[PDB]
Amino acid sequence: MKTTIKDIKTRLFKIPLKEILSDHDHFELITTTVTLEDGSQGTGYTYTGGKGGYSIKAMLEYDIQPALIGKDATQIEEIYDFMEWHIHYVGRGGISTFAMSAVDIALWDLKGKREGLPLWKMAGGKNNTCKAYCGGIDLQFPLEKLLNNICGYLESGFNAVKIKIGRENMQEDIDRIKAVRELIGPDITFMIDANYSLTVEQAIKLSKAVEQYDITWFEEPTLPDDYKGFAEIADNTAIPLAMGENLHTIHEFGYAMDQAKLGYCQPDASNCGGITGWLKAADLITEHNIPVCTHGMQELHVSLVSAFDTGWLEVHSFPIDEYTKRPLVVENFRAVASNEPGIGVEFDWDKIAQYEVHH
Amino acid sequence: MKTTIKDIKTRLFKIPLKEILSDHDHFELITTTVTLEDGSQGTGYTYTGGKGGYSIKAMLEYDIQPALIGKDATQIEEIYDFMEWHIHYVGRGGISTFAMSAVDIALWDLKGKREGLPLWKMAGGKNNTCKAYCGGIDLQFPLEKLLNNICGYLESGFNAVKIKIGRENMQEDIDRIKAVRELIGPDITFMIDANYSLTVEQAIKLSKAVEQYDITWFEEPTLPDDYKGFAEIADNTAIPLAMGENLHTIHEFGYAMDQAKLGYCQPDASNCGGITGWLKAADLITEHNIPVCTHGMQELHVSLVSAFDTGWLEVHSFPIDEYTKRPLVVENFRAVASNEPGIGVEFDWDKIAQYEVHH
Ligand SMILES: [Mg+2]
Ligand SMILES: [Mg+2]
Ligand SMILES: [Mg+2]
Ligand SMILES: [Mg+2]
Repeated sequence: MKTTIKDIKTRLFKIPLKEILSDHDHFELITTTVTLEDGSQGTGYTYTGGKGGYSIKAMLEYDIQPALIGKDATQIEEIYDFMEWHIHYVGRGGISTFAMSAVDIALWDLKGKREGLPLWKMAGGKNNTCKAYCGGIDLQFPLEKLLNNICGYLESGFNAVKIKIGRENMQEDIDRIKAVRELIGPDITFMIDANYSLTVEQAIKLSKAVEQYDITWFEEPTLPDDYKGFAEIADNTAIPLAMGENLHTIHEFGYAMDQAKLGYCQPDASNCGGITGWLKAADLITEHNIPVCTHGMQELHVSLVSAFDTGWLEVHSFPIDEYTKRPLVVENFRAVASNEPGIGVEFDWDKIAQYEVHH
Repeated sequence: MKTTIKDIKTRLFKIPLKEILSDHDHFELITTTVTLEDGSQGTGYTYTGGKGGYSIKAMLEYDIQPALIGKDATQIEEIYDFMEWHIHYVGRGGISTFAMSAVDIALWDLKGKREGLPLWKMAGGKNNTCKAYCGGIDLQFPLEKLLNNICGYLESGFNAVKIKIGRENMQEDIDRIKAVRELIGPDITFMIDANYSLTVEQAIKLSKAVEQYDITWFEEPTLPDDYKGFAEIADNTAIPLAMGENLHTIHEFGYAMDQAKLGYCQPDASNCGGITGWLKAADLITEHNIPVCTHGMQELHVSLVSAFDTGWLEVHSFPIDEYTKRPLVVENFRAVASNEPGIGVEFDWDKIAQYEVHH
């Protein structure tokens, strides 16, 4: 077949962050390039916060890629289903959905270039721009630096921000949230993210203390595994709950929609099964009339948040867009998806070559 | 410290099965050897069905082992907690709990040798032998071969057997189950395992058709992720449900105890977090007064099933014991745990050396 998979090539880069995020001094980028019989090439990717890169590459090169050679790249859903059961024993999430994601995305890249369509269209096409917020203002920033960075985001042309909470001393979270609300005024959108570092009781107490400052959502108050804990927090608080970048499985988005009482949901195409797996979560989340949001990977998700046109795009702190041929375009406070056929993302291979790592 | 971790060495073996199991022609063995400052050495392991070996080794060697060097091996639970959050982003099960397991088990090996205790004691010591059954009679065996193999198990000194079901034509499952019950007589224990290949409706229909043949449990009727599906099957059937080798997380055993209405539960120390993680599941499962069983890895689990003294040990088809210095000892239909200090398992390194694989 002309669309028969002929070669796959995965690469691992360790790319240094300019700022520490709390602790991360670099992120890992895994690119996967799929070449077809007719010479067509697509590239997908996934990423980590420093751990897993080698492990993902290893699963791709020894477990998955060998099995996919000779398959017909047009059969994306078939290939996705194949991968899910191929590595099931060592799957049901984890490293295995990161690896799946890199391949899937590549197949979708191929398809968009094949059909001359951009991903925001292929993914549902309801819109091509979306709401956007700057996330990941570090927990460990002193107040002054916190407020300054926020000034910087607003000044750069954003109208929405998210800060990290979950300090040992809760009064410090409260005071900071208060501080930020007063800096940004009443017309800026304000989220908080506790990186699943709180107990139900702690979360309930913090939320109840800050709902006066008009918080748009409370992200990952406690462990993402604790759906009933989420329900318990929701039942006792007036701030909508959000997750999750950490759910890796359509079944896990199932649990969350059934039990966790979310106001927002945040599937990450990099680790819940590429565009295929992401669309299943987006479809389910939409069935529940909850806004479809994303985490990380903004250069890719701008297309997918826009396609569904209900939620927010996180402008994440891992600056992957910076190493592409299109850094995130933001017009009038909204992120603008690209009309380039494929997934809308092309890697500046010359730039990242220095960060490639081996064996 | 004399118990300071000084070196870790992980190795990957691809070991050929003599029979096909349905499809597997080999299994993977990952061994992990932890050496302490005072020269003390412990070895733990995990295993797969052919996929993941390289990926596990990669996570161990690039993500986990570097971080553990210099830690105090006596702080097992501390080290376990450390690993769980270290690789959280690419964890919550998957490859990451396999890797965790190999290390943990090694630390427990060290401790038993340090304290001069065998694992069945360290794990609770309620008993040192346990009920045992032969599992994994292949779906694809014709009836005659199926019955013969079962003859062979019984003749070898076992009093309990499990066969695979989940054929496309359900009448073939029914007929086979009937056939096996009639071969073995009324006094042999008989389980069935569908490898999560059925729908709730299918499972409910099959169970209802075979409960006359006195089935002890119905293992993994449908997807392990489908707890409510399990509940629905349980609610409409008289055969106790069992899983799961496929649950990798204490939270997932939580879901199962809360929702799935199991009669038996089957934590696998090789992939739910070593002996540390296994004991948490055993503790929880015991709180619910459900029999603590295991899947696979019989040379190790004989100690842990015995320690809790409620459930069944599966004599799995991956013959790992065969490559140790103590193949499974069975006395009077019961598996006998070893009094050797440590985990009770020592690898015949000379034997498996030929099966080692690299890069
Ligand atoms: Mg977050
Ligand atoms: Mg509420
Ligand atoms: Mg089984
Ligand atoms: Mg019942």
